[PDB]
Amino acid sequence: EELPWDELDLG
Repeated sequence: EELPWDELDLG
């Protein structure tokens, strides 16, 4: 369950 980014789109 990884994400393409880290703090690029968190809401």
